[PDB]
Amino acid sequence: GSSGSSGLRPLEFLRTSLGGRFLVHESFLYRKEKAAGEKVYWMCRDQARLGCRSRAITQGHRIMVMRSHCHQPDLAGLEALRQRERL
Ligand SMILES: [Zn+2]
Repeated sequence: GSSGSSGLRPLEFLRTSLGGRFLVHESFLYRKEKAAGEKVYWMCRDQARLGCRSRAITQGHRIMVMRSHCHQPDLAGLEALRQRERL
């Protein structure tokens, strides 16, 4: 569990096989689309499956959300993706 109040909040990430690294935010999963040098654009990995166009921006140790999500988070599926990472 993670509970606390601070201006600069941390951020979680993930690493998958040939494809790049994932981003954990709002109990969801995103993929690094592009990088503006100092900024890194992401997109809900469920953009091809759940037709989710929800994008976000990561900077330093924080994160940002552009659009919303048309689907619900699956703590069950998200954890199954972290296991293959912590091993
Ligand atoms: Zn989404």
